[PDB]
Order: sequence, then C-alpha cells, then structure tokens
Amino acid sequence: ALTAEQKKEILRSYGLHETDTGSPEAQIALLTKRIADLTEHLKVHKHDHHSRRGLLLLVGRRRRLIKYISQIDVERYRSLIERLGLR
Amino acid sequence: KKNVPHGAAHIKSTFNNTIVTITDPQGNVIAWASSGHVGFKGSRKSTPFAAQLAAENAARKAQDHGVRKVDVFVKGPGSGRETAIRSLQAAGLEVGAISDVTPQPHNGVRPPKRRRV
Amino acid sequence: MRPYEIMVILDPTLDERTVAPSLETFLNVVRKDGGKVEKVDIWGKRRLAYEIAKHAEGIYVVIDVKAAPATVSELDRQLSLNESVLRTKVMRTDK
Amino acid sequence: KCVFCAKKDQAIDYKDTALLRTYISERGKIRARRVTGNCVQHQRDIALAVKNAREVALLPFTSS
Amino acid sequence: AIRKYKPTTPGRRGASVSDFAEITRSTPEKSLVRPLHGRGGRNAHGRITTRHKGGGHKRAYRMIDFRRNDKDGVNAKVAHIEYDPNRTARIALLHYLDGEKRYIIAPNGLSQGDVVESGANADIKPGNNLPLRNIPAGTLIHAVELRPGGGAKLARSAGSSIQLLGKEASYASLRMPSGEIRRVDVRCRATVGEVGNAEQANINWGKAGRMRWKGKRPSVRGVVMNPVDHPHGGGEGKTSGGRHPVSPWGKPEGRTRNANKSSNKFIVRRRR
RNA sequence: ACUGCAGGGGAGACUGGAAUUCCUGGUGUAGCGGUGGAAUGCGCAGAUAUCAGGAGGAACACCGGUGGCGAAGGCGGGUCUCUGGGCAGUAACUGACGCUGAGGAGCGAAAGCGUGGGGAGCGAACAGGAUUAGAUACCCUGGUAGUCCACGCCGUAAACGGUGGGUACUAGGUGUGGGUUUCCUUCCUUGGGAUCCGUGCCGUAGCUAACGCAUUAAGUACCCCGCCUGGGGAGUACGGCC
Ligand SMILES: [Mg+2]
Ligand SMILES: [Mg+2]
Ligand SMILES: [Mg+2]
Ligand SMILES: [Mg+2]
Ligand SMILES: [Mg+2]
Ligand SMILES: [Mg+2]
Ligand SMILES: [Mg+2]
Ligand SMILES: [Mg+2]
Ligand SMILES: [Mg+2]
Ligand SMILES: [Mg+2]
Ligand SMILES: [Mg+2]
Ligand SMILES: [Mg+2]
Ligand SMILES: [Mg+2]
Ligand SMILES: [Mg+2]
Ligand SMILES: [Mg+2]
Ligand SMILES: [Mg+2]
Ligand SMILES: [Mg+2]
Ligand SMILES: [Mg+2]
Ligand SMILES: [Mg+2]
Ligand SMILES: [Mg+2]
Ligand SMILES: [Mg+2]
Ligand SMILES: [Mg+2]
Ligand SMILES: [Mg+2]
Ligand SMILES: [Mg+2]
Ligand SMILES: [Mg+2]
Ligand SMILES: [Mg+2]
Ligand SMILES: [Mg+2]
Ligand SMILES: [Mg+2]
Ligand SMILES: [Mg+2]
Ligand SMILES: [Mg+2]
Ligand SMILES: [Mg+2]
Ligand SMILES: [Mg+2]
Ligand SMILES: [Mg+2]
Ligand SMILES: [Mg+2]
Ligand SMILES: [Mg+2]
Ligand SMILES: [Mg+2]
Ligand SMILES: [Zn+2]
Repeated sequence: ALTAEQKKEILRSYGLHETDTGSPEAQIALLTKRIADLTEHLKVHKHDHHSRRGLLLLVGRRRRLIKYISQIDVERYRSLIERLGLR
Repeated sequence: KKNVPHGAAHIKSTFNNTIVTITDPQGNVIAWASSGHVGFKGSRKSTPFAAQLAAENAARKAQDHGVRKVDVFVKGPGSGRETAIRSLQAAGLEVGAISDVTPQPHNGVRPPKRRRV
Repeated sequence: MRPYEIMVILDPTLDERTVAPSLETFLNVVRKDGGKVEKVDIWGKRRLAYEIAKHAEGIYVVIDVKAAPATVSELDRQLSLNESVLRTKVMRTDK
Repeated sequence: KCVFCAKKDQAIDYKDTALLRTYISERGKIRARRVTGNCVQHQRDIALAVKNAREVALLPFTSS
Repeated sequence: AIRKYKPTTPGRRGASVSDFAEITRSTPEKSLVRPLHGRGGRNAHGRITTRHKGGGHKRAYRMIDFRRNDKDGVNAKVAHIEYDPNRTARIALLHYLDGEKRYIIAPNGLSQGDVVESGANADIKPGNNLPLRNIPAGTLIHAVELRPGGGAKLARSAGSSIQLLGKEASYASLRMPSGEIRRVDVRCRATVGEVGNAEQANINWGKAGRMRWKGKRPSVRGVVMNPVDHPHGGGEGKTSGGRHPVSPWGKPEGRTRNANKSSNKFIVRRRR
C-alpha cells in the first residue's frame, strides 16, 4: 500500500519544508491514509483478523502523535484536526 | 477354449492373504486361483508357503488357455511377494518385467485409527 | 498495466490455420480496454504428459499480454468457456 | 556447489522442461535438497517450477 | 435479508419477513397484467377436490415469458425487479432494444441495469437463455423446458437450480433439485444461473392469520374424527388411528407414480 | 522516508493430479474379509480380484529439514486480486514523541451450540462377534452425531520454554536461516575475515536445594505489571456478572 509516487502528494500538502518525512504533521497524514485504505480492505474481507491487527498498531501510533502534537503547540494541533477529522 | 499367447499376472499380497490373477493385455481375467482357493483358512493364508501354491494354481490353469508368457504387477505389503514371482517361473511361464503398482495416495483419504494392541 | 503471461492448451483436432485467427477475437478484449499484446508464440503439436480430457496431444500457445488486472481475469473467463481450450495458466512475470 | 548461485541470471522457468529433467528423479518425484546441492531459495524455485509444469502437462505426476 | 420483528405482540414473538431489498418500482406494468380469481379448491363441478384452499388476498397475474424463443440476438435491459404474489421468486422487467416489454424470473445476481442476451451466440452470464447444446457442462441453469419449444417447466422456484451433467449425442443429463437424474433433449432451452430470492424458506410466518392471507385454510387431523369421516377416526380417548397410515380415501401410503409411465425411459435415477 | 531482500503471515475467487468409496458395463467364479487365534459380517441373486467410463466429498505424496513465517492460537497442491508485519543499508527527516499498563477492548487449538448447505474417509453414542469369573473395555465387523462450508455464539487446553514485557552489561567453540561489506578477487569459493538480525547444540566465570541455566540466562543491575503465603475442603458453595 501507498506507492512511492502516491505518498509524495500527501507530503507536499502536510509536510513542512519540501523534504519533511518525519514531523507529526507528515506522519499523521500518511497514517490516516493507510487507516482509510485498510478499512476498504475490511468492508470486503470481514475475516482478515491479521490485517485488522495491523490497523490497531497504526491507530495506536497515530493517536500518540496526536497526543504529542497537542503538547508542544496547540495551534498546530487545531489546524491538523480540521484538515483530516476527529470523532 | 481360448488362446492368448501373452498375458499379465497381478499379485496382490496383503497381510492376511495373497491373490494371483492372470489377465490378457486388455485386462480380462483368465484364472485367479488364490491362497484360500488352494485349501487354507485363517492365519495360514498369509504365510510365504501359501503364496507359492497360489501362484502355481494360477499358472498351470492359465496354460490351459494357452498363456505362455506373463508380465508381473505386484502390489501390497505382504510376505508372499518374492515367493510368488519365483513360483510362476517354476511352473512354465516366462516372466519378463516386474513392476510395482502399490497404490500410493498423495495424502488424501484419512486412515483408520492406530491399534492399541 | 502489469506484465502477464498466459499459457493456453488447445484441442489437437484444430489445424495450425485456424489458431491465430481464432484467438484474435479473444485478444481484442485486451486491445479495446487499453492493453498491449506482445508475443503470441505458438509451439505447435506436443505430446501431453498425461491425458487431458480424452486427448494425448495438444496445441501450446503462449500469449504474453500486458494489461489491466481486471481484463486478464476477463480474458481467461472467455477462454475457459470456448470448447477449443483445455487448460489455462495465467502467470505474472515481475515481483 | 549450487549451480544457480554460481552461474547468475539463469532463470528457473516452468516453460523450460529441459532444465527440469534433472532435479526430478526417475519416478517423476522431486529430488531432495541434499542430493542436488541447491540452496534453500533455489530449491523453492525448482519445486515451484515442477509443480506448475505438472499442471500444464509438461511433466508427469507419476511414472514407472 | 430476512428481517425479524421484535416480540411486541404474542403473534410476532418469532415472526419474520423478507427485507424486500431488491424490489424497485413497487407497482407492476399495466399491459402485462391479467386478472385472476380464487377458486377455494373447487373444480368445474363446484366441489372441493383440493382441500384447505380459499380465503386469500386478491391478486393479478403477471405474464411471465417462459418461452423466450423469438428474440434471439436482440439484447435487453433490466428495467426493474418487482414483487410477484403468485410465485416465490422475484420478476424482472426486460426492456428489449426493439420495443417489447417482458417479465422473466430473476436470476441471482441480476441487478438493475444489466444486459441479457439470448440465442445460440449468447455469453454464459446469469440471465441469458441458450439451448442446452451450447451450455458447457457443469453450469448451473434454471427454467429448463422438457420438450423443444414447449415452455420452461423445471427448477423455477426461489433458490432452485439444475446442474447440467453431460451431453452425449442428442440428449443431455440433468441433476434436478430433488436429486432426480433426468435425461432431456439438447434442443431444449435453459436460462443460465440460479433463481434469486434464495432466503425465503427461512421465513417464520408468525400467526395463524398470516397463512390465511396467503390462502391456506386450516387442516384437521383424521384421528380426531369419526369413523364415517376418515379411516383414522374413532376411539374413546385419543388414538394413533388403529391401522396403518392412510389418506382420507383409504389409500395406503407408498409409491404413487404410475409404474409404467411413458417417461421412464428418460429417468436414469430416482430421487433418494 | 528512500533503496534493496527473505518468507506455509492473513483473507477471497477460480482451479490441478494420485488415492479411498459408490454407480453403469465388460472379463471372470467361489471365496473374500479379518485376528494372538477366531467369529460376526460380505458373497454364491455373480463378491474379492481385474480393465474401461462416470458421480462426489475431504486431504494435499515427493520438495519438507536439526529449516521459514506469525503477538500467541497457528500456517504448506497451483495461479490470480486485495492486504499485515520483520530484517539490512544509506543517514534524508521529526526532535524524547520512549517503557510498562490496574480496570477495559480485541484475538484465542479442539470439543460443543444455533440456523442453513454438504456428507467420500474416519468415527463419541450405539448394535453384533470375541476375550473374560464378569468385559458397560482393549481386539474385530458395521455405524449416528461430529469432522467440512457460509454466518454467529462459546472463551477453555500439559494454551508449555510448565520460564511476562523493555533496556544495558558479563570468556568462547561449533552448525544453520536472512542481509551488507574490504583482502590472494575473479586464482570462483560462493571459500575465508569483519558486522548487524534470528534459530540450535556444547561450554568458563556467575547462580541454583539439587537436577540444571549459561550473551536466546534461571548471571550482574534498573523500571512497570500479574501472582504466591501448609495439605485437604475447592477453583466448590452462596451472591453477582456473562
Ligand atoms: Mg525466489
Ligand atoms: Mg355444474
Ligand atoms: Mg394441506
Ligand atoms: Mg370427536
Ligand atoms: Mg362420539
Ligand atoms: Mg358428513
Ligand atoms: Mg372407514
Ligand atoms: Mg386411551
Ligand atoms: Mg378420538
Ligand atoms: Mg502466503
Ligand atoms: Mg472462508
Ligand atoms: Mg480418481
Ligand atoms: Mg457413496
Ligand atoms: Mg461388475
Ligand atoms: Mg471392482
Ligand atoms: Mg492454498
Ligand atoms: Mg535540527
Ligand atoms: Mg502495552
Ligand atoms: Mg488486565
Ligand atoms: Mg470471538
Ligand atoms: Mg471446531
Ligand atoms: Mg447435544
Ligand atoms: Mg454444527
Ligand atoms: Mg446440520
Ligand atoms: Mg470401532
Ligand atoms: Mg457390545
Ligand atoms: Mg487456565
Ligand atoms: Mg501449543
Ligand atoms: Mg501456566
Ligand atoms: Mg526479564
Ligand atoms: Mg546468535
Ligand atoms: Mg547446554
Ligand atoms: Mg531459581
Ligand atoms: Mg489453607
Ligand atoms: Mg464455578
Ligand atoms: Mg451461582
Ligand atoms: Zn542457489
């Protein structure tokens, strides 16, 4: 999932400075793409219990970067939730 | 009253019995005299001696239908397996080739449970 | 556009004249969807190793197509319904 | 000692039923790894070329 | 797709209904509707021959084309999938490309807007009708006719399908939904696919009146009768009926097919 | 993040051959089967055997190992579609975002349960034969549920390495699985040296009541969690939750 020419468009919109692969904006952006991509794989294929566990590792990793980005700057946190979604 | 010059002999040798049938190359039985036909009953049928009398009673009754040369297809995990090929030779049959056609499944059907004897 | 490779086994009672026009109507479902067909090599008659549906001979054709993933699953659906075809084995080439 | 690691870019192919005459025995069965000298990775490719070549009937499942 | 009601009343404690999730356009086509009227089981003499019939809800006959002989090569389009109170399946309104409207029994997986071919050059997709000569062996078919051009008569309830075993020279062998291996002619026509609405056998009709609407009038047992009325009747308390089980007309149970019927030469194996 | 790489890791659809069983037909005729020894049973209304054709279900010989993968339960006929994780290298990026986790939530062999399909082989229950003082058993011949599929429930195993997770350190010898990289390097040997990640055997310090463990610790230390407090009564009662 997420070929190398498909992750570039997500890094151009949420990354900070043209090489940013590591910041919490660019990682919540990529992990929200993979969570959304893997939920179509779970609408068809209900019984894929071994890919659904990889979903909960990505969910738990995204929530820790949300928790981190809501501690160092509350302004970056609001302008990232509104572009993707909470609840 | 038949006359076929070349034949095929099938020997099924199990742990309880042996059966020697002799066919034509199309697979049609001439004579089949086994280890219970030759007079035996019980555990004696699985001995090597009853195999070398089963193979004689099928050999010299295939010759009354003119069979002068057989091919040998043996199958089964039995004791009487070499003593029925050597017994077709000393009854007037040329044996030629000997092949093993033991039915070997590719782990298909499930075997019965093991014996707690 | 994934590189595929399709092996077809044809009925031996067809000559080598009505083979390249025969599957040409099958290979037009690739071209009308945007695919490419590269090499439609024909091996000819060959002795089968075992009896495939009361036949001991067969005509071996190798297709070597490069198309979409949903058009090759359409191509072997139509080949497996034609009575000229015995087997089909669709294999990819890359990793 | 392994032919496929020594001589590079020799593609194990299920079409190639002349390379697959060796690595199978006289009864048609796949040879063991210790009698051919292959590595683990190329024994997997040989044993996949043979199973495919039996389905397009280039090799027999059994023979006597 | 069988919805279960909540136990709000003593008559819906286990009831269920079809979900009707496939029906579009809840009204029928006007020109393909003929009238009907119930009989109550009465024949031309006015007497009950089939017991336990009557009551009922008013119906109208939808004209189902079971022939499909004379539109070979004219493609059609499924306009709607509708309800039909006469049969257990659902019906499908085909708009042919020349202008005629027809209904067919809907195969499983024939959603709205498809294309249905017919004739000897059709594709083996669900919905298409072909002669049995052109269907490959192993394919699940439905609505098969017995004689060439005589109309579809086999396997046309909800869920039912025939498996085409093999074709020898001039006769095809069929496995039918009872297990009965039958041999029919190869110029007979059959629709590729299995009949839809396959979940309707699981419907728990909840109350007694819900079978009165569908037409079933109550069935009384013979053992609570009098000996003038039934062979089982009598007995001072309650009995099993002091004889072997029979019909109300004194016929013993057992095989009732005619022993030398003309179609015995087409039946390979009786059902189990 | 980029670049390479290994694999029975998972789910869906179509599909391949050997064999077991039954059916139709040919040849054939008097036994087959079974055991420590036998009988019940099948057969003489044409069995077993043997050749040809067909129907159907389940399991996948050889490769296959001391080996690979997965958090564990577990996972191997082939191909296609979707999809999870790991290792190495570069050091491009964020800049402590890390560890554990009370309650909670998901997953969790087999047997079993619900509705609906399927049913070859095996086979709890059951029936007969045998053995026996008896034989509600072992053994034999039959055989239902179940084993299989779709969807739910259950939530237990000697679920085991009887050894919770993270981290640092503390002699080596020798096999093996996955990478990367200098030297006589293309004299091929895929041999040797170095290094990171697994998986085994043997072994010093150290520990242990002993057996034993030993760089994959049960050693030397730190952080978080569950648990134990004599054997029975008992993982039972009562109450509650499911
Ligand atoms: Mg490989
Ligand atoms: Mg009148
Ligand atoms: Mg009635
Ligand atoms: Mg009364
Ligand atoms: Mg009275
Ligand atoms: Mg009266
Ligand atoms: Mg009376
Ligand atoms: Mg009474
Ligand atoms: Mg009474
Ligand atoms: Mg896999
Ligand atoms: Mg499944
Ligand atoms: Mg078979
Ligand atoms: Mg059967
Ligand atoms: Mg017979
Ligand atoms: Mg037979
Ligand atoms: Mg598989
Ligand atoms: Mg900086
Ligand atoms: Mg935790
Ligand atoms: Mg807890
Ligand atoms: Mg569960
Ligand atoms: Mg189970
Ligand atoms: Mg029960
Ligand atoms: Mg069940
Ligand atoms: Mg059931
Ligand atoms: Mg038993
Ligand atoms: Mg008993
Ligand atoms: Mg426990
Ligand atoms: Mg275990
Ligand atoms: Mg424990
Ligand atoms: Mg520890
Ligand atoms: Mg190591
Ligand atoms: Mg040791
Ligand atoms: Mg200790
Ligand atoms: Mg105590
Ligand atoms: Mg309790
Ligand atoms: Mg209680
Ligand atoms: Zn190699």
